Amino acid sequence: STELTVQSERAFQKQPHIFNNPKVKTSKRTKRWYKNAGLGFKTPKTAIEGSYIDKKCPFTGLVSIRGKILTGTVVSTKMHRTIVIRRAYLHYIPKYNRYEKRHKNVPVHVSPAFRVQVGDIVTVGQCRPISKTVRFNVVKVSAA
Amino acid sequence: GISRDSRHKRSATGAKRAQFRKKRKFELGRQPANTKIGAKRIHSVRTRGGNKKYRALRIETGNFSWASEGISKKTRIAGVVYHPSNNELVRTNTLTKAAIVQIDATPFRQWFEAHYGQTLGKKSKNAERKWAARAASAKIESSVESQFSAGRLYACISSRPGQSGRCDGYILEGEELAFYLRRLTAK
Amino acid sequence: PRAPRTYSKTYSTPKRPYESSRLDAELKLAGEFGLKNKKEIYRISFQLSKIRRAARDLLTRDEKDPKRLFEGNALIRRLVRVGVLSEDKKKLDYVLALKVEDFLERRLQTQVYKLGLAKSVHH
Amino acid sequence: ARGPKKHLKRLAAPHHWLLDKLSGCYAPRPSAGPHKLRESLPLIVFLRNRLKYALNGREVKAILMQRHVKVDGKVRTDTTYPAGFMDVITLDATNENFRLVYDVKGRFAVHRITDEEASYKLGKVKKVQLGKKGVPYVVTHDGRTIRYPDPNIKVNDTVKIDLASGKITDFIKFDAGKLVYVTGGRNLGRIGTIVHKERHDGGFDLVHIKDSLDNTFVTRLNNVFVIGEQGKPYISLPKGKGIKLSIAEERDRRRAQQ
RNA sequence: CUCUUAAGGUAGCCAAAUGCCUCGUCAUCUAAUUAGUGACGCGCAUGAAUGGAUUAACGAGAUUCCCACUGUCCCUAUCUA
RNA sequence: UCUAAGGGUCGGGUACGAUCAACUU
RNA sequence: AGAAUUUGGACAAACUUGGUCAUUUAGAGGAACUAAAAGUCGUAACAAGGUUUCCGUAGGUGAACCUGCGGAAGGAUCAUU
RNA sequence: ACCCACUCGGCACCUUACGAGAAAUCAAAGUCUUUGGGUUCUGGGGGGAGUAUGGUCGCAAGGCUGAAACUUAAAGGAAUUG
RNA sequence: GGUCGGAUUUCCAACGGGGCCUUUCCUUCUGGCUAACCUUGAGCUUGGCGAACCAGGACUUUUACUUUGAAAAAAUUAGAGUGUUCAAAGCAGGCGUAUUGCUCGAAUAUAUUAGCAUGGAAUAAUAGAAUAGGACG
RNA sequence: UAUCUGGUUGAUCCUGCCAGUAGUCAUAUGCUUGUCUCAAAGAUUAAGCCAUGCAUGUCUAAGUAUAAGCAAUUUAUACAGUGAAACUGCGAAUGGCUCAUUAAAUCAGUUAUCGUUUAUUUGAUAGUUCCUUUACUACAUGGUAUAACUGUGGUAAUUCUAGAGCUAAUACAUGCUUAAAAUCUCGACCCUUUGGAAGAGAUGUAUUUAUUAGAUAAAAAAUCAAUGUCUUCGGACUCUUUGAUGAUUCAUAAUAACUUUUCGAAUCGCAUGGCCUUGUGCUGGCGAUGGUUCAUUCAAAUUUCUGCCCUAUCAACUUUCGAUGGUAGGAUAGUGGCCUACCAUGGUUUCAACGGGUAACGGGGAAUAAGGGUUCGAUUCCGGAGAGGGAGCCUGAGAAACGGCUACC
Ligand SMILES: [Mg+2]
Repeated sequence: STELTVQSERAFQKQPHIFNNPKVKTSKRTKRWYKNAGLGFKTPKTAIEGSYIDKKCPFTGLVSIRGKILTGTVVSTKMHRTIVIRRAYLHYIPKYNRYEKRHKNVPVHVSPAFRVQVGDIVTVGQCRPISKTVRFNVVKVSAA
Repeated sequence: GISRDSRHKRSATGAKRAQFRKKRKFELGRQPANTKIGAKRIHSVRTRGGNKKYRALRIETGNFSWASEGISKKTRIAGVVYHPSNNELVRTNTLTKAAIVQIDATPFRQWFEAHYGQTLGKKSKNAERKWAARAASAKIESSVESQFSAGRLYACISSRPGQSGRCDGYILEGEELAFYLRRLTAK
Repeated sequence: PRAPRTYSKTYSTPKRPYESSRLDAELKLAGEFGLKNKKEIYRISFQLSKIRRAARDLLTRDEKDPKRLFEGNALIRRLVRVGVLSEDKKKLDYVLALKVEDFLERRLQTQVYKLGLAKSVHH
Repeated sequence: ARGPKKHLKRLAAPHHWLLDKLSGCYAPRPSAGPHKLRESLPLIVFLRNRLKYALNGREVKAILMQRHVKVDGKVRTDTTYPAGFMDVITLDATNENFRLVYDVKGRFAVHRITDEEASYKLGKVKKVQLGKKGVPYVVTHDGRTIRYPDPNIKVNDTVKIDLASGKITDFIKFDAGKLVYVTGGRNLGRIGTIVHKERHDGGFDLVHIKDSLDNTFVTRLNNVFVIGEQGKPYISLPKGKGIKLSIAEERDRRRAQQ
């Protein structure tokens, strides 16, 4: 993540409809808005105390987690704020009464609240189409 | 016309999807407005299920809001000074959402005197009563009064001219103003 | 575009077309019961096989199975009702091996002979 | 394609209408109304296949606009008006009333009620929201919007309507031990005295049900209709009371009387 | 089978810059071809360091066809030093 | 008529500011 | 209010010339396979087939084939304290 | 270095068949219709044919991969008597 | 066989279930019912420990497999009942004083695999406390 | 209903194929053909071409009728009987046919829309619109054109139309009539300081933008800034208001404004009743049509997971000009490289990518079957796509529509 140098983009990075009044002075200088995705997933401390914007984050963005919940191992982390996981399952062929290995690559979106490496086991939650191929958002990483 | 579907351009594996299902109407696109300044000429567009959509062209003015003071005034737009997406929109003075513009900035001055009364830049007893109540609240931030001297406050359009037919926005304040001043002042 | 009418065929020809054992056996049934066809005989072998098929599969089920009880007694009762299954045989095992011509006995053509009035099956 | 379908072929209509496959290609398509298409009486079925008060679709019509039949106190001179769960059909002639209640097998049954009972009906609320200008309202299973309900009326609760106005006379909360009627699913048309419910936060709530004979079964929350408390219900249950006796027991009963 | 030599031209190749007859015969190229190319081969008089058969790249080398191009030509006219 | 990228030299207790100048795309 | 006409844009039919792929299809000549026919020449294999046979490889001869080197027994030897 | 006894590993050999196989034969070619220890490769009547074409490797000779049209009622294995 | 081929009690038996103890937590905090209550008022009373019913909380090693359940349109397949005169069919139909009318049905089974909930936890994997930020506190 | 037989030899046991055998709701064809019920039927080759005739129009009591149509109300001298034509409103996007395209495409089962549109039903839902809002106004109701029709013509023709002359609206088209109360703004004047005031404006809904609320596991104290409802200015202090979801910037409310400004009934049939200070005075039902928003229903679009035939004589593919992603914006009814600008080099693949073939629409299903399986599915149901090949578009809630239009071949 490396704090993503939050103001790298040409446009000002802000949370929509989150206005901090410069007239008054209050602690926590930058007012922040964060939500909980529900279903038992818990907001990481990075999301609450972070400085990124990432409007596609399930905890600080405008997206919501609903639908299928999937799990898989990270196989490609070379993009920006998006990784590819692989789901390994077994397919049953009823003629021979035995199974066979199969896999499916799923591109998922990872918030700056999470640091994922190749081999990390991550569970995801389905959201609205984030891009051409991304429909799932990283919601919890359970690997060390 | 313009299609918005995905049976065109290639799948995630690079494969070329074959022709299927001649273009349907419910996946249509339309020409961009490319809104300009002056001579307000807004053309209505009929959309799905009626729902008239105003394709604003050559818009003259708009409702701009002062976030700190919580007021909104109607001001003339002078021009476009910055646009994150493209510079050609700045050169041609195109008005789109999230475009930094300079506005008339006079109607905010008469409101400031009518509300606080002290000054900007540089009689009845009931007037001072309101002024006394609204005291020690005219020190908003130094970067804004300097703009009032030139009568052109920077602002960011928050409406979509080609979709709603209007052009509205807010006065840049605090970090937003600071961020866009190093962009403009850089040379 | 209308509801199709279900229809099924009610006979099945034997596998071996020419053998002395079956050909001489069928002709015994034809004369003894006054039948115009071997298809008249194949029809019962089709129904008997279907009845035998149902009893064969129900017997593999464990005893006191609710499906075996319900369909077993219904099959026994229906066979007992037409007289093809004797009253003393209600054990779902005599259904399997009744006879080829036990059903052929309840035919109205040969049933008239039993209650006189024809003095020949052809009559 | 290109718009809504105005036709309904046979062998595609719901099976609980018991429309014979032969003698006709199409089936009465229930027009838009208070109930889903897949769950609907519509009157032409009621007046020609359920009550036998008519023989063609013509005399079903000729009954309609001479105003002999009214649904829930309103005339409804429509051939295919969708009537769903527990609607009151009053026929002015013969001074007899009706209620639409599922039989044991899940089909709509001809239930006859007294005149006094025809003065009310129940509704399973589907959502509680805030209307314009902050006016709360409830939406029952038949789309009846009742503004200003009792604040205690939460979702999946049954309310009692007066059949003359939209006002709510009484309501029953949702809890274990309440009498429930099953609307949809394999157990459709049974009365089940909820024993407990399990949440599964994330959707598709499940509630466990045990009838009067301790024949427990599990049905989804979307198919459960609270109808009162233990013992007396708030309506008149049809004959059989939805017990779902075993198939091996029906033939025992069918041979008992003949 | 026969006369015969020191040995009697093997592998290849061909009307080839080497084939008299000869404008050889067949096919293709054309409206029409002693031209070109591909085959055939009792080859007047092809043939293996007299080197045989190929061969990418190269050539102010010889030849054929096609596209473009045009006063070469149909058919000449005009201007300048 | 514009836009963008491609540099040198100076300043940090034991991430930037100033000045300067090339034609290349 | 407002027709003809008109500037730029996106959508883009269609046509012409190229290129590529696929499927049929003509062709002098060449070289195979199969069948039939009492054809011609020899007798290569099956017996120690009259030089044991076969395998790989190379060269040669009208043709079956022959020969060199290494191998095999499917050999004609299960064997010489 | 020999002799005796035992044991591990090996090249083998002799007898017999509870066993297998169509048989010749086999201590594996046995524990396979009383059919399942793990795993890789290969075959689907005989010719055309390991041929044609396309690839790929080789200086070449050639190696690897590899058809179709067509044709046929038999080819083939092991034993018995002549 | 105490009723005339139909069921019950105390039963010698078999078969599968639930709970408790033998070193054997098979998570629990705010609170309600305080519950099954040491609770007993004189032989039916005034007062024990929350999941046995709940609302919210902290973590919760993850899979495969199998039982059960909902779901998997109708028609079609199997199958129950029944006059198409039998049958393929169809879902009808049956019973009365037929002068007033009554009434049983139109079930059920099957439905690969993928998805959801529940019990099991053998079998086959997965991780845990080892240059200890290991656990209870 | 778990079955075999003939053929290699002089004869024998095998391997092995050839042939026989039975079924097909699989077709074709030959011969023959008395009865009853039931019934497929130009799919296969040519999604090749088509003469002709039909296949979509529609009205009630309740939108508009002076037919110079028909009879007759006689209750009527404006109308109210029937009723061609025509305007208006709905429909023609259903149904029907075919299987050419199409191989993660369609489709099946299973999810989501907290990521959107929704004619029509069904249930609710506009005291706030006389604009310098005390003459500007018709509010017992305000204007315009036009169809039909009459008459004059064009060409041979088409569901071709011109010029002239009227008249209608639920056509177009402007346009008010109904309280109050409360609250926020300015604020005359007294002028006190504790500050009060007369007066005026704003406050429906719809659009757009900015901002605020949309809280809630537990209990007691310290004094400051000043009292904060009422004071015995000690302070008793409580009333202080808050819904839903697993989850939101949700529903909803409030403030400041913007809008060339949507809606807030200038409509129609019948019955005709009560009130009196008896005036064409005031109230008064059963309905029909319309209308903003929400919800419901009929849907639509997009979408999660898993699943498809034969091919390596297809091993790498996509990324110039979109490939995978980020940011911002446009476009859309909405999410999304759907598109644009800048930026990063990403994304799929021996677990069979990509390419090729299909005599491939996908499923429910059909044939034969001991068990396993093999083959088939143009075709009575569901879902797709197409109207000779392409592209484009008007109308509408809904079409890339073809018994709609435009262009090219
Ligand atoms: Mg209908």
